[PDB]
Amino acid sequence: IGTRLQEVMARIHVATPMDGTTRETFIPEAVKNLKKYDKNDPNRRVLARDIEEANGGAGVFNVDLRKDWILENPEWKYDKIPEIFDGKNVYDYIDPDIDAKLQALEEEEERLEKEGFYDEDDEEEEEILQKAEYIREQHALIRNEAKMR
Amino acid sequence: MAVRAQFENSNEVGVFATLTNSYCLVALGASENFYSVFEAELQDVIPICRTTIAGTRIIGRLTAGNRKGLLVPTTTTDQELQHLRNSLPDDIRIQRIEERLSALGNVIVCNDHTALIHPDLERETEEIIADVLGVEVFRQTIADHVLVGSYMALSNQGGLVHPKTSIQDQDELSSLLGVPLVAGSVNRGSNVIGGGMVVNDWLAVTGLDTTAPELSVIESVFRLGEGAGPGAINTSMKNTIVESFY
Amino acid sequence: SHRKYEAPRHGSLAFLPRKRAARHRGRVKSFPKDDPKKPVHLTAAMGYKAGMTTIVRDLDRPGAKAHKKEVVEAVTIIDCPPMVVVGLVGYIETPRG
Amino acid sequence: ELERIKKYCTVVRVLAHTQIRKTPLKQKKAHLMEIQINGGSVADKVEFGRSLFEKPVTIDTIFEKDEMIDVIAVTKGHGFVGVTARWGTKKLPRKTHKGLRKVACIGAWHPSHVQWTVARAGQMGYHHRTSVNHKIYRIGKGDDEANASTETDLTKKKITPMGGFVRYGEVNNDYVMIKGSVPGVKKRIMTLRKSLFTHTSRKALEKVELKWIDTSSEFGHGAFQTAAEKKQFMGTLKKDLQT
Amino acid sequence: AKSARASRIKENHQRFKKNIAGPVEAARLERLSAKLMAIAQA
Amino acid sequence: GVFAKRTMTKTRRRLRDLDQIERDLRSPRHLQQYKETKAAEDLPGLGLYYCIECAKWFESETSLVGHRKGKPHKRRLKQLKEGAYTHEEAMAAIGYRIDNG
Amino acid sequence: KRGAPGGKLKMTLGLPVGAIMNCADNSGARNLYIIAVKGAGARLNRLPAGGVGDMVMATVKKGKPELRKKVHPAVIVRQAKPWKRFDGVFLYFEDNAGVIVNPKGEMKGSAITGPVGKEAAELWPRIASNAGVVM
Amino acid sequence: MRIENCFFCGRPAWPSKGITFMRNDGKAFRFCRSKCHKNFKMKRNPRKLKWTKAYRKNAGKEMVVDSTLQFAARRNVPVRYNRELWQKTLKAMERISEIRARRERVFYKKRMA
Ligand SMILES: [Zn+2]
Repeated sequence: IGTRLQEVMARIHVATPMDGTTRETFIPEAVKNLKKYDKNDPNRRVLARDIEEANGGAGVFNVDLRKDWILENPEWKYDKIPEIFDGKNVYDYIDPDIDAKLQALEEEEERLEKEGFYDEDDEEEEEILQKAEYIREQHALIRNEAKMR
Repeated sequence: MAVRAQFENSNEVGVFATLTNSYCLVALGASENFYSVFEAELQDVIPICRTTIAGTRIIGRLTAGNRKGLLVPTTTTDQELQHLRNSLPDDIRIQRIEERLSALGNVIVCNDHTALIHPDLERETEEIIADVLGVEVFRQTIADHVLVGSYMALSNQGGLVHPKTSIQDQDELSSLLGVPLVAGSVNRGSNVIGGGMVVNDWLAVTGLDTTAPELSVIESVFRLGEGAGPGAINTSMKNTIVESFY
Repeated sequence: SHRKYEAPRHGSLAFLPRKRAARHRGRVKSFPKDDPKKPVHLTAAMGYKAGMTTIVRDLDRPGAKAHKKEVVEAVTIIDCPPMVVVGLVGYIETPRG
Repeated sequence: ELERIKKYCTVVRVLAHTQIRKTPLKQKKAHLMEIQINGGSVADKVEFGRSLFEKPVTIDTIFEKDEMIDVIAVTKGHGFVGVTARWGTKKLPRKTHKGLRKVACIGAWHPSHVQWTVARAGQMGYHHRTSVNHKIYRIGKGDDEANASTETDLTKKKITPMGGFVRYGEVNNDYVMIKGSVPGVKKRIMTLRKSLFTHTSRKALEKVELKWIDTSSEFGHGAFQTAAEKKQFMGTLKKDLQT
Repeated sequence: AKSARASRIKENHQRFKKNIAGPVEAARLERLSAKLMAIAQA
Repeated sequence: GVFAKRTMTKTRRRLRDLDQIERDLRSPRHLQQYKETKAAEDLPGLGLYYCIECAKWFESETSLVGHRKGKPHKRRLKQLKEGAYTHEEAMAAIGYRIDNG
Repeated sequence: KRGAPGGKLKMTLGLPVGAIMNCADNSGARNLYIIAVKGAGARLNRLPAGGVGDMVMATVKKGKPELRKKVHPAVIVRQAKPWKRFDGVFLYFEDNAGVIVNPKGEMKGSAITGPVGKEAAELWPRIASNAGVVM
Repeated sequence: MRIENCFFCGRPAWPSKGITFMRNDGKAFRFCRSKCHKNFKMKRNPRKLKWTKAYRKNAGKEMVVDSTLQFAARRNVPVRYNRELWQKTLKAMERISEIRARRERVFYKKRMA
C-alpha cells in the first residue's frame, strides 16, 4: 500500500478506547429547550452586533465590559475599584479573611505594648564627650597648621 | 452544531476563543460580530466573557480551562483577572499560574476528565492543573509536536488530532483519554487543529475556510447534531473522505 | 541637467524667515469666528509652563488596538493663576481692516 | 466711550493680565493681552466686559476638561546654528575641505545669485509657533490638596513632583494638564486659545479617564511619589535617631 | 488617497461638524458661559 | 585581558548567566536545550570538551584541565558556592511572597 | 496582499538591511540575512529597516543546502534594540531572531525555539499557535 | 496598573520607569533605572552591592521576620469584587503601615544599641 493510500487510511480510521467505556458529558438541560437562531424571524434575540449597529456601528459603539458582572450587590458593578494607595498595591492586600488577621495583629500589638516592646529609655558622660569633641577640634586645627606650613 | 466563523477575516478561531462546557471566552475586537456568533449559538446558556490577556488578543492560545476551572498565565494583569472573576460564577475556579511556558492554550489541552500537557511543564504547574481543573494529567506529544493544545481539539465526546498522526498513536492516545479520536484537518488542510477550532460537548466553531467534508468529519467525531457519531466516518463517509483527501 | 535622484526638500517654506520672534509673549493671530447666536464667552487665556510629567490613562477608543487598556502618555503642566480683567477695546471694520 | 463701543464696534476684546505674583517666578511684571468676547450682540459684549472689570477669571470658566485647545508660544532658542541642525541637511564626508557640516553647492545653476530657497546658517529657535489640537486632560484646582489624586489612586497628593519642578518651583495655583508637548520652555508665558473650527475627530469627543499621575522627582531617577513613601521604603536613618 | 483639500472630505467633515461635534461643543459652551456669567454677575 | 573591551557590554557579546549555569548543573535537560541552541560542528573541539561552570567550550581535554587550575574557573566555583541571584531571592529581599491558595 | 501586516503601532526598528538574525524555527536554517523589508517607504540614502512583527525577505547564510539558493519571507520575532510598547514598557530581547514563513504568513517549520514578541504573535496567528512562550 | 519592584536593587518600579530585559529562557527582568540595568549587564551581584535591598536583607539590616510582612502577597486566586471588602482592606493598609513603621524603628534601635 503506497504512502498516499496509507495517509488516507489514517484519515478514515477511527480510534476507540480499548475498554469500551465512554466519558460522562455535561451538556446543560437548556440546550434542548433552545430555539435555533435564524435571521428571517421577526422575534429574534437582539444580538450584540444589532446593538452595535443601532448605536453607531463598528468603531463608534463603546461596549460595556461591566454589564455582565455577577456581583453580590448589583449597584457595585460600576464602581471605580481602587488600585494604588500610598505607594502600595491594593490587590496585594485583598484577602477574604482580612478581619481575623487584623484582629490577631491588634491583639499582638496590645500584648507587645503591655510587655514594653515600644518603651523608650549621665552628666559625667556628657562632659567627657564634650571634652573629647574639643580635643578633636584642637587636633583638626593642629593638622590644618601643618598642612598650611 | 458546527458553525463556520471568522475573527476579523481570520480563520483561526481557536486563537481568539476559548470554549468549555460552562463558559466561553472571546477576544475583544473592534466589532461585535465574533462575539455575536457565539451569542447566537449559546443563547445565554453559559456566560461569554470578552477578555484581554496580557494586553493581547490571542487569549485562546494563552488560556486553558474546562467546566471546572480556568488557568491564566503569569503576565495577566490584576484587572484582567478581576474581570474574569467577576464575569464567571463562583462554581469556576480561576487561577493565575507561574509556568515558564506562558502559552497555556498551546501547552495544555483538556476536557472535563483528563488533560494532556507539554512534556516540559513544571511539576508544581502539573499539580496546579490537576487541582484547579480536577483532572488527571499526562505528559504526551501528538505527532511529534509538543504543543498539544494547538495541535489537538478535545471534548468529552471525542477528539480530533493532527492529520499525520499514525494509527498506533491514535489507538494509544484514545486508550489514554477514554474517547474516540480521529485524525483530520481544518481550514483546507491546516494541521493546527487547536488554533483552527474550538469545541465543547454541544457546539463547535471552526473557521470559515473549513470545507464540507472535514466539517462533517468534525460533526461526526464530536457528535454534534442529530444522529452524529464517529461510526459514520468509516461507513457512510468513507467514500467522501477518500475522494477528498487522497 | 536634471537631478538624477528625486528627494523632497529639507525644511518648509511656510515658516520663513527663520528669525527671532519680535515679541516674547505669543500673539493670537486669529480669534474664533464670532456667532451672535451663541452665549458670550472669552476666547483665550494665559498661563506659565511648569514642566512635564507622566500619566496612565484608561483608554476608551473604539477601533484602536489599545481599546479598553491602560496607556502611558506624556503631559505638560501649565500653571494658571486667575487673570484679572481691567480693560475693554472696541474694533470697527474699515476697508483697510 | 462705552456707548461708542456699543454703537460703532463689531469686535469687543477685554484686556486681561496675569497674576504673576502667585507664580514662583522672579519676574514681578505681569503679562497683558486682549481676549476677544465671542457670542451675543455687541451691547451684550460691552455689559459683559464692564461687569468683568477688576475681577479674577479662573481657567475653568474659560476652558473645560476634554476640550482641544491651541497653544501659542515662542520656542526654545538655540542661537546661531549651522545648516545641519538648522535645516537637517546631509553631512558631507569625513575630512571634506573647508568644512563638512555644510551644503556643497548653493548656487550651481543660473541665476548668478544665491537663491532664497537654499539652506543657510543662522538663527534657530526662538520662533513664534501656533500649535493646534491639544487635549485638556485635567483642570486641577490649586486649593485642592489632592489635585493629582485619581479615583483609582487614592494617594492624597498635589501635582508638584518631589523636590519641585526642575528650574520652575511648585505649582500652587490651578493648573492645566495638556496631552503631549507645547511650543515654549519652562517659566515661559503660554497663550491658550479656543479652536477656530468645529472639530472633525473622535479624539476631540473622547472623555479622558486618568488612572494615575506621576509625581516622582524629575531631578534624577526618582522612584517614590511621596516623601512618606520614601521614608517607608528606606526605613530609619542615622540622623533620625540623632534628631 | 483623497487629499485634505478634497471636496468629498470637506463635505464629510461638514456633516460631522453639524451632526456630531456641534451639539457637544454647544453644551460645553453653555456650561462655560453660565459659569463666567455667574462670576460677572457676582 | 579581555578581547575588544570597548564593546564588551553590547547585547551581541552577552555571556550566559550564573542562574542559567545553576539550572544547567542541577538539570541536564536545561543544558541539553542550551547545547541544541548551538551547532556542534562549529564548536571548539567538536563540542566534546565543555565546562558547565564557565559555560565554555575548549579545544582539548588538556586545555580544559588546564583552565580548571586557573582563577577564572575558581571564581566561577566561588560564585556558584555562594549562589546566583534569582527572582525568589529578589522577592524575599523586599519581603514579598506568592499566594497560590 | 503584500506582506506588510495591518494594525501595527510604531516601534523602534532595530534590524536594517544587511543584518543577520537567528532562525528560531526547525526549518533547517540557522541564520537569516535580511535583504529587504516589506512596507519600507522611499527615502534617499535610508536603509530599509524592520522591527518585531515585520515581514522581511531573507537569504540563508548557514543551514541546509537546499535553503541557500532562495529568498524566503520571514517574520522577525525577537530584537535586541530596546523599544517601547503602549503601556510605557521599554524592553528588548537578548538576540535578534525571526522565523521563515510563506507570503500568507504560515510557517515553514513546525516549532519555535525560544520566546516571541507580543507584536509578532498578535499580527501572525500561526506564530501565536506555534509559540511556547509569548513575551 | 500596579507597582512592580526592581529585580536588581528592589526599589519601587512605576509605569514608564526603567527597562525590562527579556531572556530566551522565558524570564523577564524589570529594572528601575539604567544604574541597575548596567550593573546587571556588567554581571555584578546585587547581594554584594551595599546599596541594594538584597544586600541589606543578607546582612540582616532590614526587618525580615514580622507579622506585618505577611499581608502583602501576589494573589494568584482572584476574589470577586466587594465594596465593603475593599474599604476594610484600605483601612487595614493604613493600620499595617503604621504598625510596621513603629516595629521598624524598634528594630533599628536594637541594631544601634
Ligand atoms: Zn533598581
